[PDB]
Amino acid sequence: SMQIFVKTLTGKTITLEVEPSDTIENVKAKIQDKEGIPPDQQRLIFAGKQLEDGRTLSDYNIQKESTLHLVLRLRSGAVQNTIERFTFPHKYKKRRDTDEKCTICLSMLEDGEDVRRLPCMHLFHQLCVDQWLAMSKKCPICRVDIETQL
Ligand SMILES: [Zn+2]
Ligand SMILES: [Zn+2]
Repeated sequence: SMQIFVKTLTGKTITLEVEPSDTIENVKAKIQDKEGIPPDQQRLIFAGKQLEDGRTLSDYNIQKESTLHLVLRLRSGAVQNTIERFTFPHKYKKRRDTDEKCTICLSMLEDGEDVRRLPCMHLFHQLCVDQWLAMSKKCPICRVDIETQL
């Protein structure tokens, strides 16, 4: 086995015990196992290109100690439209630790709740974080602008 690194926009780095013959889908799956991010929300970038799910790491030049970037899989204050364009709204599904709390209101996230992931990968209740973003388009935790790109 071997190890590779996955970095978010905050500089946070995750270590992944992988195989060279693992699919990008499997990589997103262990990212979900470690950090609870659904694979449909993850866009992995490596060397300035996007990484398709049905392909293997060893297709893509992923040796030991390689670092991929984990961006948000998207298609001053921010208006509601700006917020939707730069974040991932969804209903929460607890995965079978597994507990996550909205750091604004301190309540646990429950199945079905309207939640929002920001491009830094931080996750909140929609109701809690939209009030914040209408005041300042930065993440309350890490202060990353919801429009920053790369
Ligand atoms: Zn909340
Ligand atoms: Zn953040």
